[PDB]
Amino acid sequence: AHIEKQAGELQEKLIAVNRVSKTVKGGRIFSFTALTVVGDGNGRVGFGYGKAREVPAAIQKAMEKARRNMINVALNNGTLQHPVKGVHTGSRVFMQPASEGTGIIAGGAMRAVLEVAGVHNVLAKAYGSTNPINVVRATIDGLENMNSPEMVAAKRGKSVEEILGK
Amino acid sequence: GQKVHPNGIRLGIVKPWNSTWFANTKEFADNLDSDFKVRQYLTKELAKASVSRIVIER
Amino acid sequence: PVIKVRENEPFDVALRRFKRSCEKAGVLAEVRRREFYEKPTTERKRAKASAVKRHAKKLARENARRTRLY
Amino acid sequence: PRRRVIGQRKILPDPKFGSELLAKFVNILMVDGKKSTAESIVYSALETLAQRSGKSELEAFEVALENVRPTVEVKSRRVGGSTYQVPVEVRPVRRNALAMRWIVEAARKRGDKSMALRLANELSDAAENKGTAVKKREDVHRMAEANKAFAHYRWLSLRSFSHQAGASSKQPALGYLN
Amino acid sequence: AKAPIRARKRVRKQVSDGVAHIHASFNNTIVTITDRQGNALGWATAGGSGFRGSRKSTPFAAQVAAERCADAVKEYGIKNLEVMVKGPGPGRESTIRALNAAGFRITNITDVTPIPHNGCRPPKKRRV
Amino acid sequence: HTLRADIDYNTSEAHTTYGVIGVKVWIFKGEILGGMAAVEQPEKPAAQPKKQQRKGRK
Amino acid sequence: QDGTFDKLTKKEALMRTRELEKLENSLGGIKDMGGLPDALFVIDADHEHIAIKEANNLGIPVFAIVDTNSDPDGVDFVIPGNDDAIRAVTLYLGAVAATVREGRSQDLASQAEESFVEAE
RNA sequence: CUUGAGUCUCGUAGAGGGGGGUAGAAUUCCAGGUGUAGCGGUGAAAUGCGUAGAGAUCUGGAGGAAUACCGGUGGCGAAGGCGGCCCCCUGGACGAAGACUGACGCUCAGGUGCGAAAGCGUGGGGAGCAAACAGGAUUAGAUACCCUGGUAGUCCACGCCGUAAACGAUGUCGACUUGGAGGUUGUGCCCUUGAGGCGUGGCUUCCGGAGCUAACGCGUUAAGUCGACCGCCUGGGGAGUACGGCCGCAAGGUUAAAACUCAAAUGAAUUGACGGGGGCCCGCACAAGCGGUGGAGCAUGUGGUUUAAUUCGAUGCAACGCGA
RNA sequence: GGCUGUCGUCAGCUCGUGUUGUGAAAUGUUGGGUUAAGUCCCGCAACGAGCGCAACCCUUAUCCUUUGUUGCCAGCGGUCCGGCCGGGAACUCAAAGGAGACUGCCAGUGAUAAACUGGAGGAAGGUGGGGAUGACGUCAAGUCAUCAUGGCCCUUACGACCAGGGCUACACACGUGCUACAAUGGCGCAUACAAAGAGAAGCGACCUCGCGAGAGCAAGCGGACCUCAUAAAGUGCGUCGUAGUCCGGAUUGGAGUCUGCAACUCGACUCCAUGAAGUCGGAAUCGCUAGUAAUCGUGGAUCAGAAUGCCACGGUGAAUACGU
RNA sequence: AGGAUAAGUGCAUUAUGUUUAUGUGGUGAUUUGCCCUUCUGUAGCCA
Repeated sequence: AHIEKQAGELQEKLIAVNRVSKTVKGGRIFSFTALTVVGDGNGRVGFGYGKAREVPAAIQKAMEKARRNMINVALNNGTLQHPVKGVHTGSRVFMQPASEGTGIIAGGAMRAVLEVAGVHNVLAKAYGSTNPINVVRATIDGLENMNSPEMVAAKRGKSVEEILGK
Repeated sequence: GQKVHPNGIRLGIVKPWNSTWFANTKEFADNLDSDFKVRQYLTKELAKASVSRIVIER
Repeated sequence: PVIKVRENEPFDVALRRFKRSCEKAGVLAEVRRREFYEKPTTERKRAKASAVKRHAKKLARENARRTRLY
Repeated sequence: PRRRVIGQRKILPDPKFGSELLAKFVNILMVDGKKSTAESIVYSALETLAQRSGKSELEAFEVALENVRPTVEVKSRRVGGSTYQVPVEVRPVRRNALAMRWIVEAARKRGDKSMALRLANELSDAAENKGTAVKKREDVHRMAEANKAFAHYRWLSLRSFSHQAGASSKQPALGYLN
Repeated sequence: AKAPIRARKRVRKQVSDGVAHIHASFNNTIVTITDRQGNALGWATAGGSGFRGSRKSTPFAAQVAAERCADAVKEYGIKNLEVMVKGPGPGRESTIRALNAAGFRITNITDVTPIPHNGCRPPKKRRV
Repeated sequence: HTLRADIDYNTSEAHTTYGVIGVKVWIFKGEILGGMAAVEQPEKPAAQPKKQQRKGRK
Repeated sequence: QDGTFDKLTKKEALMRTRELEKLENSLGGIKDMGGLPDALFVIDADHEHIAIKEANNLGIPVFAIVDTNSDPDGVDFVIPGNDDAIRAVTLYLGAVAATVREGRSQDLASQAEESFVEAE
């Protein structure tokens, strides 16, 4: 029954909660749906939507789905090495290189999602849909446009990426 | 929220109850009120410990 | 529509349900349609549209055998 | 509806007979629940027919029970388009029971001095094709024999069937395609 | 909607044979018997005993129309028959069977159904 | 719809500052485990040292 | 199979037996086997979508036989072919071949010393 | 220069444009012959037409729109636009070899030019249908729904400001990116073996991969990868109106706004319910019957109505021989 | 709060969990065929398990089986020929172990198939007959009035003792049920067989009284012992013709009774004379598949006093189930 | 006599599957919305 990935650190970021209705066909039951984010400290594509009778059983379901069919991904230093504009499904987010002298600057549940992602110093404005369910894809799409450091000279910088497989 | 009658309509047809005594005729009423009273007052006296079932028998 | 000639395995009543295909095929197969010069391409002339449902019906005969419903 | 077909049950015999045509005649002659009178009502009737002619006790009974008796019935069905009918062939068991029912309603209002005289005269009257349910048998069979030219919602059913595999003819159907 | 069945009453031809013309629609049938020289020996229609609605065009009102007209042309002393058919309308088959069951031959069932070229505009005051 | 073996039931009723609370607690031990079982004999042949009073046989 | 499944209503027992048989016939693969398999052998694509669907989710490498109504992408190893009958399904995957029989001569120095009998 | 585009003869497809020619049959009418009562309309229906002889039918004349089925997801035109068939005058596109020119290219503010339809001036013309107007049917009515008479209109041609869902729905045009197949077509090859296959182009459409969307969907005709250069948007309602410039006999058209109101408005989709869109299923719920309440009288409850008060609780199925 | 009615025996709902989509959420829990059934053949992302349903369960049916009275009697005695009693155990018979029957078989049907129908022996075949038997849960559904209970009010009272009046009035309508309108029935005379159960302030043989119901006294009782109890319809014969009768018997005069100082309106039963409404009831409308439905009596719960009902029993005991 | 591909016996209402009146606005389900991990970390929030 599946392989799972782990981090040596705890994430229990509950982002949303909902309830399921059929309203006449068996009427309406007490069930909830839930969305929970499991990072790594440097990032994961870990996002899980699950559902059950009660809120606790529901979140723990959703926390399980945030670590199966998912793998961890990694980025050196608290910044991102590319000024790129991550888009995922109308929720569009921005990054530009920065200092360590600034840490996070963000609010709500977003400051908690960016800390595990490693893209919190580079944190620039979000636009399009910025309600909780889709705003939180920073650590997914913003780590699939990824750049990360491996060179010793800027003029060997494109040469060094070519010889990584040649 | 229909709440089917969860145990009353299920007893005595190889399903034991919390009383076992015999009475009949018109005095069944005098024995049942007395059995309620002893159920109410006796478990209150032994309430020092928790208790799992109660069976009174004549 | 009854047609002058007779059907296969024939009897003394001629009928169109066996050996007609072009008779009243756009002359009275119409319902309240007015005089038009381009509206039929999407109103009337649904041959691409109607061919699909027939194709789907030939597709399902293979697929019932393949699940072994027979 | 109905998840399954369900047939008739066993019916018990009566203390004066072992023949079925007699036991089924006393049964639908039963009113107030009391068959033990109806036993006599059947045998007192049959003796009066038998005095009218002595060749049999069954003379007028057997052809009345053919003549006031239907063969076919018509239901009315429509869920769109225009109004239609669907004829059905029915079981002997119900053909017989309409006929016996109609004989015992007609005879009890016939108003003669004995229930024995009333039934022998009302079977004598329908036997000769001039009693009271000859009209009812003739009208009901005419309507079912006639509505065989119709089918449930014919106008859309004629295209609907040939698209979903079916015939190009004109046929009656049980509330479906044709 | 029936012609004279009784003798001497109207002009007779007594030519043993005729042709019938059937105009089949979704709202009526007109069945009209004529002489082979081209003169009407009788007619009927499907409102000849008061069918109305859909029921006015169906096989059974088409049949009784054919049975009213076929009756009369036995006093005009006709015995044999031919038929012309005009429309993909209902009772177009029940009508043939009725002529032949009336005690006539129906060997030549000649489709001559006319073609309009759609020169008119049909009644619309609605969405369809 | 069970009607065989005793199975344990309680209706609590209690109040606190805001008003009344309650739990309906059905618990299920066994479908032939627990309770009585159906008796497996008549009481009529057993434990009878003399199979008659007279019965016409003396 | 010993006969030890009896009940005073025979219907409830024989009906459980027919449905037990369907479980035996459906599960017979993982049933006698020590755990999750080291490859997954999908013969059909055309109706048995699920067997490929779950192999990608457990990460277990796929050994695939694809037909001309299926793509050779998204599975790790292919036989180009057709999905039916013995035309590609054991004509390379049996003792008649040499390539399923020279892999197995490379098992005989890795986890075993002799195991070539077992396999076709 | 050709790697872009342009052009000659050769061939080919098509309802492009302008102008000519031509036949048969339903509705409609007249006439004569034959012939008698419904015909019509529709969901069902009535109003309508008809005994002054209708409806239908044989023969022969009248007349104008209209032209099937072939006709297809086809093809053509600049986009909207083009439809009986044929020719004359001529456009614009599609293929192929010989031959030529050789960035002559791309986009486009302004601009001039240009209509499906009705609106609309005059000329042509009127069989059927129709806003209006009447009358029927429907109903709380009935202007919607549905029908029947019935006119301008429809129907033709040009002409006046060219309206719109005036579209590869996707600006213009072009380069590049796994294909296969449908429709249907130049042409090489085939048993020309059935709208086919392969070779190589064609518009035009299904299907789906790399990539894209919020979803439908797109995918070699992009909504991909992009290019140049122009158009246009900044919440909704109120407004495609006002206001300004301009064109128009003349109603109008054209780009295109706020105070005020208001927290929304708006693209998509899940499941319930629901179709009067298509179809499937069940309970003695009907049927197949039989009997019962409702009607009599009584028993008993309910309300109505009454008095000091005739106590409530409950209101088809989920109240009324029930708490009580 | 506790508690329960509905959809419905819908034939589906839910618990844990994976997966597909960005997700809401689906999927399963949906299709075909089959069913009381998530039962069973086929099959797609559903997997595992529970609920509804199946089961254990009490009961019946023959039949085996034991007890042998407060039950029974083939032969036998006392004998009016009654298990009352000497006596007997073949026998029902009571309450219980249960046996037997499983859609298991065979055949048809059914997609191979679950299963339905037929077929047969037998007491009995449709998951043997009967009953138990009803999911999660919206419905702001209904009870604060069994009872629990806060916020929160009276506590010379929204408590409590005592009498009398009223729901049950009467105008009618309405729910339900009862018994009639017939003759399958009523009448007259003669004639028959139950099952079950209730009785410790009670009922109750005999007793004396009584038109009958009942009355007070009391042996007796614990209800298979004693009593309610003449069980009635039904059966036998004769009789009756749609006439309110040969059906129905309400009202009302007038007498007799019950629990209790006390029966007038509000209570119940007996009985004498006369005598009306009612001819199978319109709109509406339900229950029922067989011990049912119909119909007649019986007892009981309730119960100070009493039933037309309900509840359960036994008499006599039906048509049909194609079809949606 | 080509109305003779005889239906290519390839055929099935043949392309709008349509119509006989309606009935206001909001309202159900919780005050710990809490029971998976070292370091880089988390749901009021922590190793």
